[PDB]
Amino acid sequence: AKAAAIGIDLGTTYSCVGVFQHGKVEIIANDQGNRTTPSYVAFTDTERLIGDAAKNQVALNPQNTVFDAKRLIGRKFGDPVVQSDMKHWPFQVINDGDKPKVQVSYKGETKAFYPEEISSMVLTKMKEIAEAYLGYPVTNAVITVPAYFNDSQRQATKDAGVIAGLNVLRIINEPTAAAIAYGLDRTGKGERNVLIFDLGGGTFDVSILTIDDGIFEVKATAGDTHLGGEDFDNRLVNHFVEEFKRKHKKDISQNKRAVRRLRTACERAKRTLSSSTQASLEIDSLFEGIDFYTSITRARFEELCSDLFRSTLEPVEKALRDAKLDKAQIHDLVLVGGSTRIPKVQKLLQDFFNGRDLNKSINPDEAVAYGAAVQAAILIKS
Ligand SMILES: NC(=O)N1CCN(c2nc(-c3ccccc3)cs2)CC1
Ligand SMILES: [Mg+2]
Repeated sequence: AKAAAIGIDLGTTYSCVGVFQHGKVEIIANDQGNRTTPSYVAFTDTERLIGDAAKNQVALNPQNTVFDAKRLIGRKFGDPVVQSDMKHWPFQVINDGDKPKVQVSYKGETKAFYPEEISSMVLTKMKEIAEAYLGYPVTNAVITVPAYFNDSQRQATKDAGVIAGLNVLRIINEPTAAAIAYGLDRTGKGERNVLIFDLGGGTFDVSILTIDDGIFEVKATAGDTHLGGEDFDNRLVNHFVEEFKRKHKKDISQNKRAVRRLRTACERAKRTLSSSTQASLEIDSLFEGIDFYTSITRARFEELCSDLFRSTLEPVEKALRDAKLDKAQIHDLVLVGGSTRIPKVQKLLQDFFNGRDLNKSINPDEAVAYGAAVQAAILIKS
């Protein structure tokens, strides 16, 4: 029997693994039934937890639960991005020769890990999710990275794959993987200008690619760091901080424990809106023992975040300028990230593109892994 290769979207907050088998891509769910797995690792006196198990115990173990390794990978410790991010993380980041390492307690001792070691643990979990589905060990993979990652970040991501025991067939960028998922590199002769609009993940990104005889050229990349998934969560947090003020007469904004528990509920409620018109928030003993039970409607979420959705258009206009292309020169518009599922986000982009239709047939939370899986099958078939 021949071994299939997997495609891995190694995400900032969630990772996704796919495998192409017999003409179709299967996005593989993990052992908790989740088609995406938190890019989290936690350490205890006896265990190293990865994915859902690590994320689900973050509230009581914040110093030894690592996340956001993608924000450190391939960077120098003195990078002002690293220094600003360190102020928000509850886990320790140390400087070892101008390279960051995360330091935690694990098995009764202090241990430090390079970002590519934390990402290799996430990769090992993705590998195991695929091996449980396929029933044999998986070692060939295509791993994706953002188009704006430099050579240091791409090489460090490849190193995480090597540490996880994977043969990294290729490192491809996330917008290229999305275009491959839709087969936009297989439309025959003639160039195709593709715009990839990625909203909902760790960072909002707009990229423009030109595909010519199967060859991809990145013409432009634009975005907004304050349009990541966390900024949508924080908008929901501020809204519920005001609701708790009106209902219980207390201001919880300066209580770290209360704000963190509310942020976890908000992030899950936000995602729950993909399958339901209304998501319930049930937080026991949120602040001073007061239970906070509420809900968020899709209608409210859309109005609350209207300005954030509108803030995505200026980066699209800037990417079109950098690429030296008119809106009418774009053949395909591709949606990536959970927020692109919202018909109001789709309407904003469709109207901006003068009525052009958008590609949304592949679940935007899965499109990057879907494309990485297709590319992995193509390289393994070769
Ligand atoms: N950021 C993120 O992951 N999410 C944002 C909030 N969600 C919403 N989905 C909708 C929605 C979905 C399908 C049909 C109509 C409406 C409305 S608000 C889910 C995705
Ligand atoms: Mg992503």
